[PDB]
Amino acid sequence: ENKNFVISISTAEQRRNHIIEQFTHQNIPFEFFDAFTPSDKLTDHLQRYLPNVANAAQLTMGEKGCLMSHFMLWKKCIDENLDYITLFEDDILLGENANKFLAEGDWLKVRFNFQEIFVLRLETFLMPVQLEKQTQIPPFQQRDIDILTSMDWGTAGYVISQGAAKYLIALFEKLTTEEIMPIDEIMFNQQINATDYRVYQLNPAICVQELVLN
Amino acid sequence: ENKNFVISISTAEQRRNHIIEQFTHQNIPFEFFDAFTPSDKLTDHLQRYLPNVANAAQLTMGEKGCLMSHFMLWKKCIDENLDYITLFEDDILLGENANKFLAEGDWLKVRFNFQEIFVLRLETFLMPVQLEKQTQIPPFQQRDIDILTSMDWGTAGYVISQGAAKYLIALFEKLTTEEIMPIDEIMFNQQINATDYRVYQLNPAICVQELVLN
Ligand SMILES: O=c1ccn([C@@H]2O[C@H](COP(=O)(O)OP(=O)(O)O[C@H]3O[C@H](CO)[C@H](O)[C@H](O)[C@H]3O)[C@@H](O)[C@H]2O)c(=O)[nH]1
Ligand SMILES: O=c1ccn([C@@H]2O[C@H](COP(=O)(O)OP(=O)(O)O[C@H]3O[C@H](CO)[C@H](O)[C@H](O)[C@H]3O)[C@@H](O)[C@H]2O)c(=O)[nH]1
Ligand SMILES: [Mg+2]
Ligand SMILES: [Mg+2]
Repeated sequence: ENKNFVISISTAEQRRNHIIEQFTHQNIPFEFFDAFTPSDKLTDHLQRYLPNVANAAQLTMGEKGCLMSHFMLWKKCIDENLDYITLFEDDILLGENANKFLAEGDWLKVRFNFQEIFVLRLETFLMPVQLEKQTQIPPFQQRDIDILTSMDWGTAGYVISQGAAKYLIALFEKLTTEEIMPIDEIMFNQQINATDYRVYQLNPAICVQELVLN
Repeated sequence: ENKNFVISISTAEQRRNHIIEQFTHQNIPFEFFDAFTPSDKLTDHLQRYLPNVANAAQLTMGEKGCLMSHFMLWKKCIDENLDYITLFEDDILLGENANKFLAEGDWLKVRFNFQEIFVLRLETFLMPVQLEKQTQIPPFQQRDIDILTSMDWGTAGYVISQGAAKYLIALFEKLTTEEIMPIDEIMFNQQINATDYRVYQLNPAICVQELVLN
């Protein structure tokens, strides 16, 4: 049964087409998961499932939609008692031999105990940064002077174990409004020194966000 | 009028020799700044200048020393009324024509007024997150499964304006004990556009940390 889910706004035609292209090109099955967007449904879900996050001003409603989308997929993994689920965001580009990693789960099943608490990142692992070209301050000795900003780290491609899905659901439900942070910080950065929770990284990575590739 | 300071533990003979080699090779003047290490001197400086950081258990005393070292150099920029100061950490490797940037300052003077609030990063901006090898779970299709151990950003090579030295001193003094993080993490989080503080990036970069080179 299919374990690959791609989080995507139902109306995002171009992204969905780019996702269909790449997955079918390598014969990798997947299903779209309709992303939560600023809407009655998202407001309602925040209220019932994560009231703490509803009251948090530090995240935009779009960031809250993305968070809700990952959260409800973790909940699907638990409710359906899946060993793991593999989640993507809809701007990913698949690397060369991605079919070997994503089309079948045997390689995971022989490696991991899925009751253990872990996430395996599939995407690139550079520190999350973006450059903005600017024209007003001229280059020197053939080097540009760009404007550097930080952004949130990627949650665009990962395998999550049933163990970690339970752990992250419990954690998100327990966080106070004040403790709410971007999904990547809670999932990755804030767990780096946790007892049971491991973050693994496929190295080299097998997928990359389109923006990150630039 | 020397602008270049290299943060280095006084006893780190090999790093200092590698720094002398590269800087003298390109005729770039510089001074070592004796890095603060776990010691009475560091404890004293933390107490006088950053009591908030003294009380932070989330950081090792070495991380506190590194932070104090950058902080006191920012303070020297202001106290000595330098236009800017250029800071390095002692594992840096200089690229080809670094002398054009580091031995002369007119290029900076014609681009900026030094009471503008900016940092210009000189080191690489593509920086992998820190991964740790593990042996208990075998690789698949020539990809390793590594463990995420930290997300550190480089503070090994940058120009800071007197404007930004004042801004960063004020910011560091204002952080609560709870908000204290390693210097690179704080500075990483300051790279945003909703500020008067700008971070520029030299592209391509002119230096790299030797460990990063892999
Ligand atoms: O209202 C929305 C808007 C977007 N998304 C979804 O969010 C995902 C990522 O979209 P983008 O690539 O446009 O956004 P980013 O890659 O910039 O988001 C990145 O940074 C975010 C914070 O700004 C998150 O923390 C996240 O880890 C990370 O992938 C997509 O699947 C998209 O469908 C929603 O679920 N709801
Ligand atoms: O007690 C100490 C130890 C080190 N340093 C200074 O810290 C700088 C960086 O030292 P290393 O490269 O040995 O430390 P890391 O290998 O940890 O360096 C990188 O990794 C760190 C992650 O913990 C930080 O992000 C740091 O800024 C980053 O450049 C050097 O100038 C060193 O002199 C001190 O001031 N005091
Ligand atoms: Mg993205
Ligand atoms: Mg270093």
